[PDB]
Amino acid sequence: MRTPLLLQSLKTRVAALHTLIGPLASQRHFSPRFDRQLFACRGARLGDYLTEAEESLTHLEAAVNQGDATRVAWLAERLAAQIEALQREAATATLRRHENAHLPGGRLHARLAEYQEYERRLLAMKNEREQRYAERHDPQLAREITALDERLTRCRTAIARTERALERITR
Repeated sequence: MRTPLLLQSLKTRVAALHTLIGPLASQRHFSPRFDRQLFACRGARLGDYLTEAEESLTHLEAAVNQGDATRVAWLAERLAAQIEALQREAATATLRRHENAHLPGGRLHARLAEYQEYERRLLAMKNEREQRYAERHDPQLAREITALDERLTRCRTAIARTERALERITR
């Protein structure tokens, strides 16, 4: 059995940099530490990095439907490491933003930390059902993981559009 040790440390330093380059790009701030050499996007907002993060979760899920248990476990270890880095750095960041900053940065912290927790359980239902039914190798289980994959994408997009309209008539 082979597990990534150096690649896991490289990935946590990137999600650690993302929270320090996070609430600053949604408003008018000066950030010189944007690493555009390893990224593909225009990048002057949290919106373009969230759209690349939603698309990277959906591409690794497609390989899960091929049936590699090593790519599932690698993503499971990357999911637990990102829980510690994003939920905790967003948790101390909401205390300087519970003051005057709370209206232009308060509901974004709910999308970053609280909505990554709801995406993790819909993903858990896809992972546990694929392990025990992998031993049977029939096409019926491939229709069931694919059906839960469509619900993770349909529930997150429809709820985000209704939350944007609620942010505009706040006052």
